[PDB]
Amino acid sequence: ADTIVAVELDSYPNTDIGDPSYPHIGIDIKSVRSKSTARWNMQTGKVGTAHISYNSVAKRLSAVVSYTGSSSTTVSYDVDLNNVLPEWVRVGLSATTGLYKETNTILSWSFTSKLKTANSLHFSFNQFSQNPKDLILQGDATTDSDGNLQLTRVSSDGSPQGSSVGRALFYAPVHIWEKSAVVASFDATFTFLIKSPDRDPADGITFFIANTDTSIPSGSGGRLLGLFPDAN
Amino acid sequence: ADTIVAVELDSYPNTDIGDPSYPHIGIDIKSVRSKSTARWNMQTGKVGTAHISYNSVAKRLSAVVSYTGSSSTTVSYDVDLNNVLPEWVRVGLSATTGLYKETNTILSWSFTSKLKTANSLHFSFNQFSQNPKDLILQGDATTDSDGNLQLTRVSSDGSPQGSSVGRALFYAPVHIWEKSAVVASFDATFTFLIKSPDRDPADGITFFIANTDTSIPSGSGGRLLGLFPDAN
Amino acid sequence: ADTIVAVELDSYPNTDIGDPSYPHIGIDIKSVRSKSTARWNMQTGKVGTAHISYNSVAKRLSAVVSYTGSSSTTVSYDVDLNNVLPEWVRVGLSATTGLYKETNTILSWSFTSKLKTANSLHFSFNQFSQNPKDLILQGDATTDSDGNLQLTRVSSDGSPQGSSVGRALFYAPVHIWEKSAVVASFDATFTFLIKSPDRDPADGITFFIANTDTSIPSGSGGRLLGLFPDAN
Amino acid sequence: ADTIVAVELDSYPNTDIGDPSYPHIGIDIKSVRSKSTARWNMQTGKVGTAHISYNSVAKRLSAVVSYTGSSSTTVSYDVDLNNVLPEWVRVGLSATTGLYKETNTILSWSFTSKLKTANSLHFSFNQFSQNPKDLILQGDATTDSDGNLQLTRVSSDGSPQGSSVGRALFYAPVHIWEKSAVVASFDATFTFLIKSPDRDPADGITFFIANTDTSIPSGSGGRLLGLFPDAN
Ligand SMILES: [Ca+2]
Ligand SMILES: [Ca+2]
Ligand SMILES: [Ca+2]
Ligand SMILES: [Ca+2]
Ligand SMILES: [Mn+2]
Ligand SMILES: [Mn+2]
Ligand SMILES: [Mn+2]
Ligand SMILES: [Mn+2]
Repeated sequence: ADTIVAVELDSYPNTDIGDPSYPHIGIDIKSVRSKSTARWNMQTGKVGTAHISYNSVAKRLSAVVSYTGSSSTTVSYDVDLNNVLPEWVRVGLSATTGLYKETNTILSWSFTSKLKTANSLHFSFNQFSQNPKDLILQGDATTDSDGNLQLTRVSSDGSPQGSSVGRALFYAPVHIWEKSAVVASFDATFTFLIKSPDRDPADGITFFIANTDTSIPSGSGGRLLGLFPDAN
Repeated sequence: ADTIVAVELDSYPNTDIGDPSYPHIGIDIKSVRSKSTARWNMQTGKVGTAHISYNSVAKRLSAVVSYTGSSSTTVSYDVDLNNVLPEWVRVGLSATTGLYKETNTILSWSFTSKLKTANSLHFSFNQFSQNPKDLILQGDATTDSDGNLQLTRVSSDGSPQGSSVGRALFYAPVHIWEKSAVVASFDATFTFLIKSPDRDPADGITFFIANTDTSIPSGSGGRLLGLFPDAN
Repeated sequence: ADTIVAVELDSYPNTDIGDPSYPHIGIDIKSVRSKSTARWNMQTGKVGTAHISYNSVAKRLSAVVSYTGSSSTTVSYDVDLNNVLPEWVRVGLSATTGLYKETNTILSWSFTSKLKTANSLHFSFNQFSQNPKDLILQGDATTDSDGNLQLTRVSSDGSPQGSSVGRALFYAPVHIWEKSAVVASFDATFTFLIKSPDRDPADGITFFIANTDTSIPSGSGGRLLGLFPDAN
Repeated sequence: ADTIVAVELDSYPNTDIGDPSYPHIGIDIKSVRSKSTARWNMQTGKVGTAHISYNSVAKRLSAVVSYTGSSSTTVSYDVDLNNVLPEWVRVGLSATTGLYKETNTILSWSFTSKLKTANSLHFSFNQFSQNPKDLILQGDATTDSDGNLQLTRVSSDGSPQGSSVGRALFYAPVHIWEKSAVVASFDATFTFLIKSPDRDPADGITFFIANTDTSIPSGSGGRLLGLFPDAN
């Protein structure tokens, strides 16, 4: 199966699969059952920023999510990503809706990888083109006329649909480690719009890094954030 | 056929196809017969730096080549690259040897594309990995144990072979223009090592931008820098 | 006196000092009488973006100004900035109001300088702190509680005042050229808000580069954009 | 007194002031007595690279030092730099020689600061100009004709002198934190040449961040790395 390292903005507490009992952000290391989590004060309808960062000396993966005039949620986990992930990866964004739903809109996505022996890859998407040839679009993910990436299905009045799933990987494989490396790092930012007619929107959004040929595993919908085939 | 925009470091004057009568750098716009050229004082055996730059307001494509303690060669041509190239391109490096030869070694390759409506792609290769999955290697181009990209054939004592050709494109398509754009730019740097047992080394090296599915055209060897099927 | 190279967003046609008879953008080379200009469709009240760029091989200084859903204004002038400016400079933003007025609000300011022999300086101000120790504030320029730089005077209901002038230079001197250089470039972006209760707002805004100890020259108010002591 | 956060490449074990009994790298938090250290296999005469990095979510300051074909030394310390340093700082490089000596040559210095509410400052010095107006040179630090910064005294045959001290701060104050910040980070790289006719060279080199008006404290020579007035 795929190897997944992901940072989840889980809008729906699925307490049956070990989620805390509130909307949380979390760090997922080969399982949907976050290695660590923090409580997230979700402001649905408001534009949120997420930042993710990691270097291989500190070996502490950390994320932060905020909105204008809101306090932030931060989470960190100590892990060495070379003991988890292959040397070549594809990075991407995943989202799902389930029986309950939301718009999983991405307004901007930026990413930096650095590998010293300095090699680097950077990309910055501030408006997603109508045909983004440097993206791999998986499942229901599309771009739209406002230059937004819609990870999960919406209808043409911008109403979100349920039981949906989608992802966007950067086209190019990213080299995040090698034998002779001295130090690797990456950073990642996306802005996002989560809108929902539901009291409790679902299911969330992730930034994620994976084996290069990653794909939406069978059965990974709703709570599994198009990421895992099961909640082990 | 492919659409080529290229910056040539032509080590061999092929005066039969309109090259000036000396080693030159040149700007090629859909033909090997440079739109403009300048004389290049080649120092074979020495590490050279080339820089290429362009923005769509100035609409002046310009390049500069130097070595330590050498004077530089600069060349520029006025052209609008949106009237020449498609909106999505692949960027790359090409080189050939012919009846006469050289090592076409690339020690570093870096590239920045910017598209304002800001979108950007950056990459920086300072040591080319043994299996560069973010490169498309075409013809005889390979990487080697020093972390160099060898565009054209060498033997294991580093001796160059003749009648050779190779290219390296960045894996990801680059978005260099769109309908609604305000301004696009790109920059490009490579360092290179040209070594030759011959009095007059051949044939040269280019940085080049092309239609996304570009490939070494039939018959493009030696003087045609793996770029064009003919010298029209 | 100071040596000024500036890019003007001149909201007020001062036809008595050679301005075209409409709102224009222009490139100023040691004089307020732009070396070249283009017509600018000003949308007062709307957030505008300006981009400026230059490299010393092309030797073409160019600028572009746009707003969302507006067409852009572009201008370029061929000049070698090493034959004009010293090797060490301070870069900054200037604005004035005169008998007629506007808010000269800067929402973001970013700048990149590159000097190859690669040396570089970058800065990016997206919200201007309440006490910006890396800025030199000249004349009436201040920052405000929204994290905006107000180049020219406003009152606390955001109403602009007339006969005003201000500038913001980056604290650090920027090295834009040297003897042994192969190639220098710079880029600059600011976003701005021009609001006015007047039919014809005045006087404008500039990005500018100058001798390191530059200061608001005596008499440089209104139409002289806090830049020149006279309109020669 | 100054507030110092520093990363030391301590070439001389001063076991009388709590240094481990070998050449070490270390993280100094308001004292020369490193909060944490690691053993450093010094290769005097060889060009070394040091990298330093930090973000305020992970709150783990970490450094790595290597040379070509050498294994690396890495060190990390958990600390929140907002509970230690002011909001505005100057960053710099310090070095000393003592009764024993070395050349403290810096071939390149690069630095990135990022502050999200994104503000950023970057600089990259690959050859230090003969008169670096964007540097504050303190004590014996000068630049030289090879475009190297010599932190500590050398004579004109490149022989190092003893009992010396010098520093180089970036001219501009750096904004590394504020009240409303979501996340701050910085990164820093320098390359260095330590040469010595002595069996046991002294005293070392640091990258350091400090109150904005920092200066070489009285008595801070040799083992105190021009950083602290005493070894408390
Ligand atoms: Ca969940
Ligand atoms: Ca030729
Ligand atoms: Ca005017
Ligand atoms: Ca010591
Ligand atoms: Mn969860
Ligand atoms: Mn030619
Ligand atoms: Mn004018
Ligand atoms: Mn020590």
